[PDB]
Amino acid sequence: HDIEGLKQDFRLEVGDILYRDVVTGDVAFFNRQPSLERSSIGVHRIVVLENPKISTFQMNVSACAWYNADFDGDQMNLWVPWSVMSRVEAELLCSVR
Amino acid sequence: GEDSSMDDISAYSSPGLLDDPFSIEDVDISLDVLDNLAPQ
Amino acid sequence: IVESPSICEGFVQASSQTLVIIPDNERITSNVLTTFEATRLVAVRAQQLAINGSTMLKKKYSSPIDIAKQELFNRKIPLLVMRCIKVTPEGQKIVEIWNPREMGIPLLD
Amino acid sequence: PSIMRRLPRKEGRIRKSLLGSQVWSISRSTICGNSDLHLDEVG
Ligand SMILES: [Mg+2]
Repeated sequence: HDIEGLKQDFRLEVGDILYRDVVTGDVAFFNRQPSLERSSIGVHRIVVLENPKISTFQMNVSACAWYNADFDGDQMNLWVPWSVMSRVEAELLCSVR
Repeated sequence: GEDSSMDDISAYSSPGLLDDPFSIEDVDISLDVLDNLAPQ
Repeated sequence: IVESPSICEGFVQASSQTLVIIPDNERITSNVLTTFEATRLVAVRAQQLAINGSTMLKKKYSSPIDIAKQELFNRKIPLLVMRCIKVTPEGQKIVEIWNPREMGIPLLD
Repeated sequence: PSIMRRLPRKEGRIRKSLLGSQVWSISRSTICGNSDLHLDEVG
């Protein structure tokens, strides 16, 4: 069901699946190609930038050592886990710590 | 010996001429993100 | 004379196996969960809570992941870890049954 | 075009559709520096 075509419900029914927006504090897999080391894909805590004019993936400069990255024009992938099973394992196994 | 109708087509060009060392064939990187390979 | 194929040979379905559980005193694997096993336990419990939601955790949390983590930490998780040791040609499947309520959890919180 | 030509090379069946994958729910953008973010945080 859509959310714009469905506005007659006071609350939700138990068992439903809600596809909510990504918020600050969510974990995300963050990758740069080529992936040579196994630290090339790491899990970071998302900080959502409220500025509508920002279109870049910002990270601390000390975090570039994981990905062998720099800011001369590199592009990096990012996918946010949504499944509970994949979201658990991102926090416990794939965290950049 | 003065005919050109049945001459070899490939002979009008300049006559004459396993892994490519400079080809990224076993490197799986998207072609739209090739700037990550810049020497910088 | 090696003759034409018969029905005795040519079976595709593998024969069924008998689960041989090593006794507790004769176990060799470690009494400590690996990070892989702890992560799998927490993920499975979180997904099942997202399905059912019935838990005996005394505290209250608003996420299946947190509830699963606290269940593992409080040793109240309804799961077992079966470590497949060997599949014997005669049919037996020797495994190890470990209880995560009496093993050391490697996670941190 | 042949059935077995689909297999071998990098753009073949094995290395492009099986060993690799096109996925949904993924994003790409240029990276940037931000000294106010933690090492385990991404803007
Ligand atoms: Mg670069």
